[PDB]
Amino acid sequence: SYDPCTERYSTAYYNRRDVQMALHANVTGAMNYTWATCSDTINTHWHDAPRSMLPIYRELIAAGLRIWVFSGDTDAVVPLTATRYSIGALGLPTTTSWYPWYDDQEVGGWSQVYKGLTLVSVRGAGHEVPLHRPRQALVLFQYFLQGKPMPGQ
Amino acid sequence: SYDPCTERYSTAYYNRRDVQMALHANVTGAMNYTWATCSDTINTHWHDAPRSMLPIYRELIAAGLRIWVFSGDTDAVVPLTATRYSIGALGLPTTTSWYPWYDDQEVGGWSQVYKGLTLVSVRGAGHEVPLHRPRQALVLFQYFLQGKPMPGQ
Amino acid sequence: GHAADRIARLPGQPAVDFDMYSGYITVDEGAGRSLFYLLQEAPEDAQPAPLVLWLNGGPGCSSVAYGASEELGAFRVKPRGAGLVLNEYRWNKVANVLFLDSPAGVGFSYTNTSSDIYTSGDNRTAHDSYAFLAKWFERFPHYKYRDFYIAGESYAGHYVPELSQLVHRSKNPVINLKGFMVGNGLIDDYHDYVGTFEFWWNHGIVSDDTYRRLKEACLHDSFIHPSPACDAATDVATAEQGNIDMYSLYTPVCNI
Amino acid sequence: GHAADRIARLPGQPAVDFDMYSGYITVDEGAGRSLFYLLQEAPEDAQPAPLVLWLNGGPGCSSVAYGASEELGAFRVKPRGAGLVLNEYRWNKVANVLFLDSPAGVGFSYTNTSSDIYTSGDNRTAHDSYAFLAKWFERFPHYKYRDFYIAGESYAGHYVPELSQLVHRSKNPVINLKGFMVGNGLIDDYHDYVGTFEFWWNHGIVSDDTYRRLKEACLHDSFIHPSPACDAATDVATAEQGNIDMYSLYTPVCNI
Ligand SMILES: *[C@@H]1O[C@H](CO)[C@@H](O[C@H]2O[C@H](CO)[C@@H](O)[C@H](O)[C@@H]2NC(C)=O)[C@H](O[C@@H]2O[C@@H](C)[C@@H](O)[C@@H](O)[C@@H]2O)[C@H]1NC(C)=O
Ligand SMILES: *[C@@H]1O[C@H](CO)[C@@H](O[C@H]2O[C@H](CO)[C@@H](O)[C@H](O)[C@@H]2NC(C)=O)[C@H](O[C@@H]2O[C@@H](C)[C@@H](O)[C@@H](O)[C@@H]2O)[C@H]1NC(C)=O
Ligand SMILES: *[C@@H]1O[C@H](CO)[C@@H](O[C@@H]2O[C@@H](CO)[C@@H](O)[C@H](O)[C@@H]2NC(C)=O)[C@H](O)[C@H]1NC(C)=O
Ligand SMILES: *[C@@H]1O[C@H](CO)[C@@H](O[C@@H]2O[C@@H](CO)[C@@H](O)[C@H](O)[C@@H]2NC(C)=O)[C@H](O)[C@H]1NC(C)=O
Ligand SMILES: O=C(O)C[C@@H](Cc1ccccc1)C(=O)O
Ligand SMILES: O=C(O)C[C@@H](Cc1ccccc1)C(=O)O
Ligand SMILES: *[C@@H]1O[C@H](CO)[C@@H](O)[C@H](O)[C@H]1NC(C)=O
Ligand SMILES: *[C@@H]1O[C@H](CO)[C@@H](O)[C@H](O)[C@H]1NC(C)=O
Repeated sequence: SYDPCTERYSTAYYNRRDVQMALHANVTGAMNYTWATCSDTINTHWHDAPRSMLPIYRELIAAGLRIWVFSGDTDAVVPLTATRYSIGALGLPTTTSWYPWYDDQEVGGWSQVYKGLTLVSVRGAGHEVPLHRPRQALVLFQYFLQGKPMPGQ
Repeated sequence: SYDPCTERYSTAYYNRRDVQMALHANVTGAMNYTWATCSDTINTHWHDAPRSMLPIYRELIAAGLRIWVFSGDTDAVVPLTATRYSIGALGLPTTTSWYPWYDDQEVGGWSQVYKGLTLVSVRGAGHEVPLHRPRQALVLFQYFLQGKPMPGQ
Repeated sequence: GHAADRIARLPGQPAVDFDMYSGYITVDEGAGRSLFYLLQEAPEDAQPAPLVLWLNGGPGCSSVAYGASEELGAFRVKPRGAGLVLNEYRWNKVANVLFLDSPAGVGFSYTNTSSDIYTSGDNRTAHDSYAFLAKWFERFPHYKYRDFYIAGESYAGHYVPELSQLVHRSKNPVINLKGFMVGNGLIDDYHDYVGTFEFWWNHGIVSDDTYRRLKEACLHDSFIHPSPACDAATDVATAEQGNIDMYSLYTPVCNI
Repeated sequence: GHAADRIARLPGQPAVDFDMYSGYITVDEGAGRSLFYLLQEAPEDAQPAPLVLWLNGGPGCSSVAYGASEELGAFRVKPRGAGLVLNEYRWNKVANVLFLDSPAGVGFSYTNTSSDIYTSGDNRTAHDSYAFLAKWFERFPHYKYRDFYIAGESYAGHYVPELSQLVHRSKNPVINLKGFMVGNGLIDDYHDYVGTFEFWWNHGIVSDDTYRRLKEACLHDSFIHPSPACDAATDVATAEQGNIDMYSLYTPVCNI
């Protein structure tokens, strides 16, 4: 079922004249380059990038916005531990300590609720959560939208 | 394919009169208790157990025996990190640093060769390696038997 | 003209009960920078649902390519890019999802100024996204005041909160920003590096020595602009890692 | 009489090209302690292959139950314990595997002295295993001098090296011990605890606080005999862990 060659398909697809037409894209055909999932050049010529987003988090938490951070726990590129220490640096107080959330009868991952922010892990999911754990991913998004903690059994 | 209820089946099976007969077990029918995968009582009434096996390892390494230690890296009961620090405590020198070993074209896990001992991890396998990664498990055993390092590509 | 952006049917697309729109918004007139978006709406029965801006990372990677096509988007592409299948867990079952290719030069987004692609950065990316938004709302005035969220992954751990702050500070009354959500995202370089290496070591993917070397080499660096010590260290990690998908440790790598 | 231990065919067993034997060896006459074994031989074409003693842990768990029936053994049991299927990757494709239920009271192994089951320990378990071996070889004298290995998992990280030392020191000339192999095994309590907690934390299975509490509570304890501080700490971990299989983090738990 899982298919790791997805980027291959997309590249094919989006490079179709018919698709662009339907999407209303590259309309005048003036983008002389083939469509790619990413731009190397830009990727390799990046400029400014603050080291920490924390201060923004601080601000926005003060501003009272809803802030959720999640992590597919089998990703090795920007792994869970990274997030854990990073959120950890905000020093927020905890309202609901690390607990297992369920989708049905299975543990979908874990969650911790802090004052001002919710942290949620998605069990067995890699970097692209909605790709590896699509069902769990959807539950996660629904709760976030609702501003409700991830569910116990 | 993977079926987590295996213990259930075994218990059924081994409790059969016909099976015991074929195995030559509980021959006189004098074991008045139903067969179990483990013994609780013993499990709960254990006595002596040195804290460290290290000294033995030291001895046997000196004695020149072949010593391999492995670990299914998705087990949480006696996890890889545990083994890593434990072997680490022997302070042995390394002959071949941590490297990915292959079964075919896929990475089966990783291995490090020290002077006197081989450490091997089995990628994606839980506690019971031959259950979760049976193919890789077999490769592991063949090499061990041969006293040959786990293979590169 | 939001109506002109409406999509009729994509090639090989199955029939669905929700609408989609896609097209361009100019974000920098002088430069000739225009971003392409893809909006996949929730079905009627879920309306009026929130509006969620979704952003992929890279930097330099496309929200349409990833988010929309192999993640939370309504469809998945067939092999050989033959057609589409419906994603049974599409997030547009519950929200109006707006995927943005950004910055200009990514995906279908484009710039009339060549050098734009050599000068991209966070600040500009954010200011342009902000521009994009204000304009998009003018084009889709029925979205004004809708509860609005911004979400994304990885490098978007920068994009999201950055854009979020701009929105918040801008005090644009038609944009009802309620919050943001970040998945596996950059949050703080130092902490991130530290957690990253620790995780790797705890997943048996690097040696003890390389673990230590990484910690010593990269700790004062940015994730996106590592020092040469950092890269040298990572080069070894990479060799130790072998042929696995670092983005999903226990799944296979693509053979084609 | 090794011949008498020969198995003809187990119930529901498919046909195979290798032999198997099973039966008892008395390890303590006074006590009336006798251990049951199961030997699954390699096929002819692989002979004369090594002899490998395989041991499961617990302590108190059966090598036949685990090793032989859901791990490296030649067969797997059907649902409802209906019959058997062949394990395509059985280790007996390459070695003569000897599974030992131990200590007495485990699996099919038994003791005539009741209290034996309340007094089990490592030393005795090892000495009895040693006894078992010397006797087994007398029963299977064609195995004398065969290259011999001892292998096992988890609590067997104690059993294996312990038995190995005894063998080595015993200087029994018919036992050609060449080495041992341990899988996910206890090696050193302290290091093990330390690595265990770290791994858990890096797998998102406990809170930061519980991670710390565990480290503080269990560090000076044995893995098998934790202190009450240690258990209290683990009780919380367990609650944090929820319904997962700790023995395999990404696989499902049995529903029946
Ligand atoms: C980037 O450069 C293109 C050439 O100027 C241009 O394409 C059109 O640009 C102008 C106006 O901005 C149009 O009026 C011209 O017809 C021109 N040529 C083409 C290919 O049509 C891009 O303009 C964008 O593309 C056009 C199709 C049209 O919709 C413009 O009005 C539109 O903005 C110009 N893009 C910019 C500045 O974003
Ligand atoms: C544990 O106790 C059982 C009763 O003594 C015994 O079963 C037999 O024990 C003796 C001898 O050791 C036999 O000669 C008796 O017939 C006795 N009764 C039964 C049930 O047969 C166990 O002995 C073991 O079982 C027997 C079937 C036989 O093979 C014995 O010779 C054998 O060792 C005794 N087990 C011990 C001491 O290991
Ligand atoms: C924009 O449109 C161009 C014309 O349709 C298109 O050119 C094609 O280039 C590739 C597709 O990348 C190739 O499949 C064809 O040979 C086309 N021929 C031309 C005119 O060069 C270009 O790639 C498109 N830009 C994109 C996809 O970003
Ligand atoms: C030894 O043999 C006993 C008799 O065959 C057996 O007793 C059975 O007990 C269980 C199986 O545990 C049950 O299925 C039957 O009702 C049997 N009846 C008797 C005589 O008690 C006993 O369990 C066996 N011991 C084992 C399996 O270790
Ligand atoms: O910012 C990132 O890390 C990369 C970016 C695109 C991508 C996704 C998956 C695999 C490869 C590339 C993203 O994650 O959205
Ligand atoms: O020593 C152990 O940890 C337990 C022992 C039996 C077992 C295996 C798997 C699951 C449950 C129990 C073993 O691992 O052999
Ligand atoms: C951020 O970008 C905007 C738009 O390009 C610019 O006007 C503003 O001064 C910038 N701030 C910087 C570059 O520090
Ligand atoms: C270990 O066990 C053997 C056999 O039971 C015993 O003779 C020896 O003294 C024991 N050593 C101990 C208990 O320290």
